[PDB]
Amino acid sequence: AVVKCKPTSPGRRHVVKVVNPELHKGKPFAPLLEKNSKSGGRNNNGRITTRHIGGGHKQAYRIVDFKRNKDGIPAVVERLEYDPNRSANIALVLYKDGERRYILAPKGLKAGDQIQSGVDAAIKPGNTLPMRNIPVGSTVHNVEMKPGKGGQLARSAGTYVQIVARDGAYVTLRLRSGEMRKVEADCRATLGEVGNAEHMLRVLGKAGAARWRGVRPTVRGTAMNPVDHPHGGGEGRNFGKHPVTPWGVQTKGKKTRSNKRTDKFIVRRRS
Amino acid sequence: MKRTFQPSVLKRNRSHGFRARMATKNGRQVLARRRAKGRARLTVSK
RNA sequence: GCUUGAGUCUCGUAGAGGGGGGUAGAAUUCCAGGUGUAGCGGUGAAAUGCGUAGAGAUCUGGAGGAAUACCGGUGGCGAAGGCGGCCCCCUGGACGAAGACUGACGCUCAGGUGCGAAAGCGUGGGGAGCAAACAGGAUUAGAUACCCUGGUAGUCCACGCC
RNA sequence: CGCGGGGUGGAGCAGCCUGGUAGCUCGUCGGGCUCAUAACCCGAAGAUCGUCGGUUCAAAUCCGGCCCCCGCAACCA
RNA sequence: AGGACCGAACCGACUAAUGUUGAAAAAUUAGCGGAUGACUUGUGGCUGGGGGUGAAAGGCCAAUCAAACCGGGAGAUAGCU
RNA sequence: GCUCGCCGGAAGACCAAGGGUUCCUGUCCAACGUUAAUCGGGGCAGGGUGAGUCGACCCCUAAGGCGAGGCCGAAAGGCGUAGUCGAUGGGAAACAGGUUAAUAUUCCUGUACUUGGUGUUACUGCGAAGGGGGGACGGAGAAGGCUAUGUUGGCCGGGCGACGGUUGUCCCGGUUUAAGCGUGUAGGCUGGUUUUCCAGGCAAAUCCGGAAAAUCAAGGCUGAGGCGUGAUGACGAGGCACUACGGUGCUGAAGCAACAAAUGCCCUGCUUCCAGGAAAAGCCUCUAAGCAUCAGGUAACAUCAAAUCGUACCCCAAACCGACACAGGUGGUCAGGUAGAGAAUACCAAGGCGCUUGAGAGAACUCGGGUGAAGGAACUAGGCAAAAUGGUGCCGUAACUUCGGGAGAAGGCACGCUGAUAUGUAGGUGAGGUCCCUCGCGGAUGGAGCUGAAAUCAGUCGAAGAUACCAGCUGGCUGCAACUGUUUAUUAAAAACACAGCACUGUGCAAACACGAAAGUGGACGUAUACGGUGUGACGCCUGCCCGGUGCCGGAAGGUUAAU
RNA sequence: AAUUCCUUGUCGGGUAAGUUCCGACCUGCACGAAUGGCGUAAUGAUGGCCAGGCUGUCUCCACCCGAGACUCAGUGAAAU
RNA sequence: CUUUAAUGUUUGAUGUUCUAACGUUGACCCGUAAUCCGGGUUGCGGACAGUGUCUGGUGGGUAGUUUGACUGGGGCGGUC
Repeated sequence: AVVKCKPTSPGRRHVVKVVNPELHKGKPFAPLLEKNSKSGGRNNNGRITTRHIGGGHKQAYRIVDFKRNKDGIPAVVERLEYDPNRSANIALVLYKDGERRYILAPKGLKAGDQIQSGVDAAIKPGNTLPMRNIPVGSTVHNVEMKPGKGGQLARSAGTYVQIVARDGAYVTLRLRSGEMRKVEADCRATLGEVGNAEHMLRVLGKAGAARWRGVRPTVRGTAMNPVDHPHGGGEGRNFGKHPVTPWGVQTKGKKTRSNKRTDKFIVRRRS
Repeated sequence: MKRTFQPSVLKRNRSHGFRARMATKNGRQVLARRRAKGRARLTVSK
């Protein structure tokens, strides 16, 4: 769990590690492991399309299963791997037929537990079944926007979408952002909230901690000159320009949302 | 101190080398301008 | 050594005793919608406020949180703090009957340890209602208040302090 | 010094830029109220516009000068 | 265990002196800061001119940068020497 | 040639990069060389680079590039699929000795090894762009086992000595040997074997995964080094011999032991932590398409082949980059002795140097240093600069604190040499012998030899024992920024920037946002505990009032209102 | 006060003597709450001030050792 | 003509429904040893979305430019 570090050195004083002893400390299951090269936040043109990110410790992409296409095959869980690519820990499930796949781990999950996909399985946690079969009000995660798409809503650690009501092929959802949103009933959803809810409690501690997370320094506009940023300038920390992104779009209060075609699925907006 | 020229024959040919010039239309236009000027060393080469 | 103190055993009895996990109904507010039209809300009296951008009143549906009506009883349980819907799970103490058993094993207790309303604080949730702070309106000679219309922390949950 | 602003009953403010009857609140005095004072209620008096001149039929209102007050400026080597 | 301590290589450049037609178009000598990390370095890639990149100084982009260099408009224009 | 001095974790010795003949031999001195010059990295001739095993080429990919079609774009062209390139990584194989004026792991001598081809013989189901396995990977730390390497002893040869002693506890030198082949050790990993079944491995599979039993418990893999062989060979201090007297020919001693010991090797190990740690081929295996008398594979044996390019020389510099024979800059590898914690520092070995003007004199003045009476910041903008402190063990140690610090606080003491304790101890190492054995690179007991701290006591020398070089000045009050870091290359290193943390706000995924007139990429192979922007800047205590102005958000009744 | 003009504000402390320093007073020209306010251990080639030790920094220079300066021979510049 | 009464009819604006245009950075097949692209089947949307022309708004994101003269130096003030 959460474990505050001893202040033997500065930059250690404030560190708070999140130990998770119930977790496999050896190497991951190799067959499901493809490489992931750093972008450095730079696209095809080589320009730096997204600032900040770049650098940081190397990591390989585990192939996590989402479609959960296998139906009616019971699946014994094996061990909880660490997945550096994500926030949530990933279980190494073993289906009866011998094929193995990684999957995001729900809170109530333990090693050796039985879990099944498909329209039959059960309302036990970790089962992935279409939402039309799911009781109203129950907590689910890894919800799909469209059948077979894989999984979209609720993947981050500790997150969970809460089904609210059903109507026809549509079914309302209270997304974690508090936004009510309709979906197709046939989309799959896995039962239970995602595990590792303590992810947020980590406080990293020193500067360098973010560095190997892949993050680089965020320079304030006020520090930059008037040519580099819409803010900046002045002899001694003046300001007074209404706050804006480096590209002159208004920040802080400006609405940027406009897809038109997705508007029909939303009900309540976030607040 | 360290001077601005730190030669490397590989990097040199990859950059200003003949084939590099033959890639883009602009490169080929360079070679056109150099033959027109009657210059002996068209491009640096092995 | 003895059994009248103290204690254990057997069948029971009552109880908002405690912790955990569910669940219901009434109501308030909020949202969408229908009907419908000029006031509503409030007060000692008013005003601010809300309202022809269609309020309030009224009906249907929905979402949320909190507390749990009558039963309720100078009734009950708990060491005290305290504990009120229903239901399961885990559990403490008391009391009664008839005996049986052990044989003074008891009483109090500085220092010590633990538990300890409300408010408050720390991390992370949640947020209906109520409401310090704050704001406006009145009252007044003044009114940093009492009264009114709003309203944030907080109140609620988990875990730590105090 | 340069510019701008102001001086009005006992206090604070209007009215001046739109030269033709100087107001508002408080204070003061007077009578009521009350055992008495305060509050409250009813009344009344109170300036003749910093100041010396000009202008005009008429100047607190326009003009200039003088005496204070107030604000901005008083810079570049 | 540590963006821990002292301290060579290694990287950096704080103070002083010399040098300033130098030994050198920013160095030498003496001391100095970091030195298992947000470290340092080799090879090889990628980002380009109103663009790049920037732990931000308007710093760096081949000894040149409040807008590179090279050729072209071009014998720009100059009430000024 | 003799002596002197300097470097020696380099100012030595190999390489890459880069140069491109500077290497060597003869000859020449105009120019070049900061002088002269018989000399040269200069001129002029001639010579010189030998590979199946080193490197490249070659096979395989990384980042990344080019990209049939394709998608998109006034044209140019952009993106990118299949593909195809791209080492800085992965992929078969060799050492020792001798030799040239200049090359050598390339020549010669000796002894090896690999991958193919072809054939012969004996066997046998072989076969993918497909499947699976393997290759295949972080950091930090801890030792243990070894070796390089060194020291001492013994052995062997030589010496007995310019001025006292020195045939002995004396002095000087030498005491080296690989790869390969055999042995499988310390040590690491792992339960193995057989049978039976399958919702899996875009098809199948006798392999892989998985599930059942049965059965024995070891078996198997990896593995430094040692010990043998290689090697009755080479090498070898020196002698024997001439010699164009530069060198060649001839011969040849001993060639062991103990100890110390790595940063190298076992260790692509083990333990541990989190930041969670390339790909692909070669390799092994499984079948499909197929073909089965074939072909094809396996083993043995023989035999052929291993092409082509680099190879000289410099390579922390006089040959590269700095206009220079320029106090500069530049990656990897080796790394001996004494003292030392040490790759620091000092003095040395191997080895290479004395930096291309010197010779005098011994003014001022400047530079770089040494020393100083008495006073001790009075100097000065300012203790700038100098001076001083400085090690190892032990004692002792404040406010304050986020309870880790502060702290090496401050301030002290001891320190050499000799003897004894102990004719060198504790410790480490481990012989001989002996004991036992599933018998070898075994296990016990055993203590020889060697190595070897630290301490107490006594004595002794100097003015001074951390004697050299090396090697903190300390304390107090206070501003600012929490901290480590980063910053104006070439006058600013900071209070500036970043920072963990906090808050606001945006974004529901074909996300926001950015680059691109598009396609498309990034964001992210992420999903609101996420991601973007903005501001503040750890931690503690906190964050008050104003919605007039400006901006954003929300609402539409009414007024105004574009093309149409 | 990194903010304070008048200002060497006023008082205290420090020194024989202190326009700077430390502690307060508040008359804040013209502090002030995330363009953050107020404290803060530890950290600093950071700013200010005091003390001990130490010294040629200084009173006040003196001598010495090397490299140049000077003389000879050779070569042989520059800015203007 | 007041008022609009019902019907018919032309056009306009809403609301609900459908699918064939169109979208699909949904699944599955073939080209095809291929996460591109096209084709095909199907689900999902569905006349919106999105693109063109015209059009209003916003727009220092970016560009081109302007920003006087006299003056007892210029600026400020004043003046033309």
